[PDB]
Amino acid sequence: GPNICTTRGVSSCQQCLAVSPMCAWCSDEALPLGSPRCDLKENLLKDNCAPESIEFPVSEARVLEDRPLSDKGSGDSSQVTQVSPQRIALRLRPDDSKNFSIQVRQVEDYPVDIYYLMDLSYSMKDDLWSIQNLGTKLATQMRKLTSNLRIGFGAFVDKPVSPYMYISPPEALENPCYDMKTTCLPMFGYKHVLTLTDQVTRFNEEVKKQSVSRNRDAPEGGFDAIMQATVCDEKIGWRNDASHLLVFTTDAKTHIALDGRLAGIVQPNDGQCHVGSDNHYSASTTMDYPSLGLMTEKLSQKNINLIFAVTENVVNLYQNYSELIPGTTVGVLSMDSSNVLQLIVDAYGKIRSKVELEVRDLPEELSLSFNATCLNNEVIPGLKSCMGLKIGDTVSFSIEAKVRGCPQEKEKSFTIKPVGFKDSLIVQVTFDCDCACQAQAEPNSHRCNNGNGTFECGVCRCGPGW
Amino acid sequence: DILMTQSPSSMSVSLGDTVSITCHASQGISSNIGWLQQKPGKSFMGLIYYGTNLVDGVPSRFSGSGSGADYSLTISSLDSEDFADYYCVQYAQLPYTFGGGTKLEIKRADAAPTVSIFPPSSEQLTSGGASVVCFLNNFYPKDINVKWKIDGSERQNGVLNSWTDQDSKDSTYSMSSTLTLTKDEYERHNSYTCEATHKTSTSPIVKSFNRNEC
Amino acid sequence: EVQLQQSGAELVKPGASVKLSCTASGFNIKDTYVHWVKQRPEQGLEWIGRIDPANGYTKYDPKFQGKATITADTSSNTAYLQLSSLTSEDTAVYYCVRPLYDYYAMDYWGQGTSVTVSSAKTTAPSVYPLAPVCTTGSSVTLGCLVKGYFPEPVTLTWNSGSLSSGVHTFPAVLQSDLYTLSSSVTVTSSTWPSQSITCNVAHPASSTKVDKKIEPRGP
Amino acid sequence: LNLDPVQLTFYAGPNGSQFGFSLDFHKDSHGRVAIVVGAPRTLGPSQEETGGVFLCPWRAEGGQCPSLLFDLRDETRNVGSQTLQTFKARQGLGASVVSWSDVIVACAPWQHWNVLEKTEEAEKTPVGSCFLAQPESGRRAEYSPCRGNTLSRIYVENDFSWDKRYCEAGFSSVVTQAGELVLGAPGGYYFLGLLAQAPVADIFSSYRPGILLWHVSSQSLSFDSSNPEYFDGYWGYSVAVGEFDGDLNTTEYVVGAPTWSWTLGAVEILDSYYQRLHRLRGEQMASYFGHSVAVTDVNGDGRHDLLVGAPLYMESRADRKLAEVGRVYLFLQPRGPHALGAPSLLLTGTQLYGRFGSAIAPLGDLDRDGYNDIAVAAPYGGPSGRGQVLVFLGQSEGLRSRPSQVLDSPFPTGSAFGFSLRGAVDIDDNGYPDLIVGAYGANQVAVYRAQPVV
Ligand SMILES: *[C@@H]1O[C@H](CO)[C@@H](O[C@@H]2O[C@H](CO)[C@@H](O[C@@H]3O[C@H](CO)[C@@H](O)[C@H](O[C@H]4O[C@H](CO)[C@@H](O)[C@H](O)[C@@H]4O)[C@@H]3O)[C@H](O)[C@H]2NC(C)=O)[C@H](O)[C@H]1NC(C)=O
Ligand SMILES: *[C@@H]1O[C@H](CO)[C@@H](O[C@@H]2O[C@H](CO)[C@@H](O)[C@H](O)[C@H]2NC(C)=O)[C@H](O)[C@H]1NC(C)=O
Ligand SMILES: CCc1nn2c(=O)cc(N3CCNCC3)nc2s1
Ligand SMILES: *[C@@H]1O[C@H](CO)[C@@H](O)[C@H](O)[C@H]1NC(C)=O
Ligand SMILES: [Ca+2]
Ligand SMILES: [Ca+2]
Ligand SMILES: [Ca+2]
Ligand SMILES: [Ca+2]
Ligand SMILES: [Ca+2]
Ligand SMILES: [Ca+2]
Ligand SMILES: [Mg+2]
Repeated sequence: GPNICTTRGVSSCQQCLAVSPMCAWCSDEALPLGSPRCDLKENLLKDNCAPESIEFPVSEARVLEDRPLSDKGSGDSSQVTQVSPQRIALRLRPDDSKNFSIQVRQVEDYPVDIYYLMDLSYSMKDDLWSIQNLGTKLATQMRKLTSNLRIGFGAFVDKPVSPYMYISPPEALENPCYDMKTTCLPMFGYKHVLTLTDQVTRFNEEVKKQSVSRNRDAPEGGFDAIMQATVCDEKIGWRNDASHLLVFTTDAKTHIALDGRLAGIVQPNDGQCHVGSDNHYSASTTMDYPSLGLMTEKLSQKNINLIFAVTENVVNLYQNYSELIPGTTVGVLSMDSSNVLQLIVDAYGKIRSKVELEVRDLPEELSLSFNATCLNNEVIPGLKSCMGLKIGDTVSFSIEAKVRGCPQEKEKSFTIKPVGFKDSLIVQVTFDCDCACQAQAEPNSHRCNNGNGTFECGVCRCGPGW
Repeated sequence: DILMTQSPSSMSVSLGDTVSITCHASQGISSNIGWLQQKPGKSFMGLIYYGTNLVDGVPSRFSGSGSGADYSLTISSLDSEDFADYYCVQYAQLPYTFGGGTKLEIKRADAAPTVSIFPPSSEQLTSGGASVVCFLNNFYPKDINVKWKIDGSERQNGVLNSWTDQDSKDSTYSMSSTLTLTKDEYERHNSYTCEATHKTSTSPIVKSFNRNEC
Repeated sequence: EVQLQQSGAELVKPGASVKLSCTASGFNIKDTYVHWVKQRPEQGLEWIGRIDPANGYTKYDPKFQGKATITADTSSNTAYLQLSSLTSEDTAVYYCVRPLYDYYAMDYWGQGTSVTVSSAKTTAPSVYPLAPVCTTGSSVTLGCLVKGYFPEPVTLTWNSGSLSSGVHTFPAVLQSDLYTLSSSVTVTSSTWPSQSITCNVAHPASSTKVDKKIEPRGP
Repeated sequence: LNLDPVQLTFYAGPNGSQFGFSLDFHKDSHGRVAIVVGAPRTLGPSQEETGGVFLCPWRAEGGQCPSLLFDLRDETRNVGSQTLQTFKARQGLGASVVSWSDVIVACAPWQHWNVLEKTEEAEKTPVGSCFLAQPESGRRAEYSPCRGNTLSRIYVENDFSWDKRYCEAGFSSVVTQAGELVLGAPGGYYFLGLLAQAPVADIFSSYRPGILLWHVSSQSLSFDSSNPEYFDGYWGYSVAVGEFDGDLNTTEYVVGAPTWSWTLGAVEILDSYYQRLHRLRGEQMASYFGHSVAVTDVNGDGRHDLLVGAPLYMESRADRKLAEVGRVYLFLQPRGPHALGAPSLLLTGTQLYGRFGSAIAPLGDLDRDGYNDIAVAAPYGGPSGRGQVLVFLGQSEGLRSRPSQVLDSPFPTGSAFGFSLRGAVDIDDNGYPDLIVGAYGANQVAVYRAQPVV
């Protein structure tokens, strides 16, 4: 009997398709006295509609690029594949949905950058001693996980400005430890020391020449240093195709945005690099500490995994900051940093135990739903992230795209990318809401009300503008 | 320690005068000086701090000036309450040190002393003592010298002097001198004399008596 | 109203110790430094030392090191000066002092506590009449000698304070651990001896009040 | 609603002076309203920055303003076998200004101080100082409650108790109705923060030039603590006064401590003896809850309400993302002795990094409907990022949740338009209270005149 296609009583081939994805249109010249042109394809063929006259687009998802997942991530040159497929073409007719799949792998033996960013206030003196063979020991343990380790080092205390800095007598400026019975360095905000390198004895030897300084107040200027170590890419030497681990070690509270006003500094942090050829942060005395949100933005843009390696007395604090800077990891640092190697190795594992899909540039009209198949090998519906993974594990997600109506632009494209991954799935969407016979329409047709109308797809349409 | 030399040690002035008390420190004290007032038989009151600043409650007829090592307290139009002792104190350095003080006293016309001499009482003699008393009453100015003579020869040992404050309602000064001897020693001699020397006379005022005789 | 209220006159032996008190009225003693100052008639004014009662830190003139110890009790709003191993030279008037505004100044003074160091046992005064000798004048003067008493003071009057004008009672002076004082009274020649004149010397310390009538010497 | 954003008045200070960092309305003894403006980077005599203050007469056309002159010379005093030293380079004179009666108080929170004694010293530290002026008479005084003459060794030996060396007295300031100056000193007691209060009359009557350390006996300072919840709390970063205990013969203090309890933030309401009556805790760490505080009755019941700014508050957005936009919290005061409760209203910024809630200014009753209103600054807000001030009108249930009016910065990018705000005073005598907005980054102040509602 009369289905939704026919009972709607449509005026054109376009309107016919917009009723339902199961509707089709017949362009045939010789259709009976008054049979309905919009109906099921089964109903049209049985009524003697020509095979070439049927307009009936079907939604589909075909792959364009699906290079296989890499077994090894090093894997030199770095044409490694962690997401399959890489590009597909969706075709969707109005109000219709189509499903497709994506595989994601935490690839084995991927390069790692570890930049060690260390509090060098006076209470970290003993820690400096403990880590003087860390580069060597770290290399040995990371060799098991990767064949492309680079490491580097930077250090911070606080803004070298009163009241954080001691500024009297004159001797105190050159040697803040003068009224104790030792010498330490003049205070410094943040200094870069060793650009990321595979030559790990450079780390040992640089660290052996480092020394502490001394300042007045407990909160330190490490957030300045996190910012600079993040946005000074070229100076720190982060690699395009590597995990980026930024290891922040401290035993103390931290200065935050708006604290700077105590030193007369009101200018907000501009999120730009200000570490020049002398390797010190030159805006330290003129620009405020950065806000969590600015740090988050820059960490995310440069794909840096921040690790708070902090002592027991401030663990709760940094764990609570971690909750406000997603993807940050926290580990408990001993009072002399003697456990920092294992802390770093565990942090790396935790970092690479998650796959979380992110969607960019999804058109307003499109909706997506996700079903996840994680390590267990079974389906968890409504979920776009997997946890508790091991390096080498592969997970997959079923994805359904539903279009609402039909948009103005018939070609758009969006991206599905795991958080922190290089590789992505680009989805090229084409909206199939028009009939092929529209391209062979006939304006000012003698056949349509004596020239007043346009003949397209077998029917007369009232022209522009009536 | 910083020496504070206050000048003058006294001055005889009148109601309505403008007078000045200076104080000299052994080194520069950059105005870290106070001025103090002590009325007769009373405690101290602060007048000035940090060289020029009146203490709350002090009248503006008091004023402080000076710099370096040399400072002045000026008192315009002297009031009757202003006859008192004044001292400087420096607090540039520990220990704090004081001037030796300045006494303001009442100016008046010169007056010679009434000199009276008194031999020992019978009471004292029977107990073994012998005190010869001499009063020098109601004189001005304050500078006076008393001399005791026994049989015409000066005696200095065993003498005890006392001076009154300037008397409130005639502005004169008075003095008491007492020569105390043992009974037996008093009986060795005959003549006992009190000699008062004062600017009112070129020669002294002499008062004598002979033991027993009258 | 700021007021520094000191303890009363002390009267102690050589070798003994004494602790003078200075109590703040109208303010908190921790507010400013509190200084102690020694005054003698001859040597004048001498700064002993100071304390910050808020923390108990002191400074002294090195002349008084050992002798004087300044302390404070913020609870009782009071500062103290203890003097040890007392001697004759410690006999003086002691003042507590604080600044008005200037941290370092010396503006507000207590009324002073008098200390006297002596071995003298409380001794009553011998009171001797002083009639004139040798004569026929118009104005006349008599006297009263108060000798060998301890401690001070002695209130001296004439005819139970009836005769008050024309009188001079001289400041007591110390003579080998005992005090002597004298008074003179002046009147018209007709008055004495026709109208009786008597010296009344009270010495509350020894509970004595001797009455000496001034008689001439064989009229 | 009815501030006029078409015909503004602009006042301007010297380039680089940061004119507009602080401001307030000032009435002279005759009631003529002027504008006092702080310019904390104004050049002093040595061509060092020392700060400066300007006293701007009201003129529709605006323009340049005469200086309110204060002594900018460093001072030395040798006394009590010590050398006392003030240091006015980079002191930030004009980092706060407030007017009360016919007196102006302008503070230099980063003025440094030291005391030398032989080879030892107190340490050269930012004790801060305030300068007081009676412009009509020419009288001048100073108040610097954190100056001391204790040497470094003594603090070390006493475990840094009662350590007022880094006070930054005057960082914030307010004056009670009865004329008691209250200074915020967020560095007080080794960065806990403290408040110092003294009557203005006693500050004038006890000050003399050159003394440097002197007693203001009627002063009252808050207390140190061993509670690590207070450590590095910056208690006194902001300050305000109001009536919160029901007893009209006591004034209560409202004190922002934006880094209290490990950067949670707090605001406390205290009596005048510094005893805590209420504490409001921040909602999100690092949000700087307590950056700004305002006191005004917004709902017409006669009881003062509290507004608190948290300019770095990160709002929750889609896909578990956080966006720094700023937030303002309203707490209505209830009847009787009860607690201030949960917030009555949350206002939240929209522009990323806008710092909504950085300043909050009572406007009085702008639209004249019976309810007091407020202006909230977002100094880097607006679609352009150039800064915005948002007006919220009072009503019987609190404040409206949507602004009645938005004022977009007339200055270029970086001006910090709105960083300082003052309202509730009718400067042109037209019967509607007006708004002044500092833009220190452009060294200018904009005056918005309230007009009849359209
Ligand atoms: C890091 O973040 C954690 C998690 O937010 C935070 O721990 C929390 O601390 C707060 C405040 O110390 C605790 O709040 C308490 O909750 C319990 C409920 O179990 C209540 O009993 C408490 O109420 C009393 O105290 C309040 C004042 O805090 C009063 O308002 C009230 O009247 C009561 O007297 C109180 O609400 C909370 O228990 C923990 N939460 C957890 C999950 O542990 C921690 O402080 C943060 N640490 C750092 C360094 O930032
Ligand atoms: C995710 O899995 C769920 C099942 O848990 C699927 O939802 C159902 O799919 C079946 C397919 O025959 C239907 O009968 C149900 O009506 C569906 N329920 C819904 C859509 O709510 C779903 O197909 C899976 N999604 C993807 C994208 O693969
Ligand atoms: C020399 C290194 C110090 N750090 N430090 C602090 O961080 C806090 C503090 N306080 C907190 C408030 N009560 C006074 C002591 N004292 C000190 S001494
Ligand atoms: C869509 O899902 C079906 C099973 O429901 C599956 O057989 C098919 O392969 C999926 N399509 C794609 C493109 O993965
Ligand atoms: Ca350590
Ligand atoms: Ca620090
Ligand atoms: Ca009250
Ligand atoms: Ca209210
Ligand atoms: Ca209103
Ligand atoms: Ca107006
Ligand atoms: Mg430290």
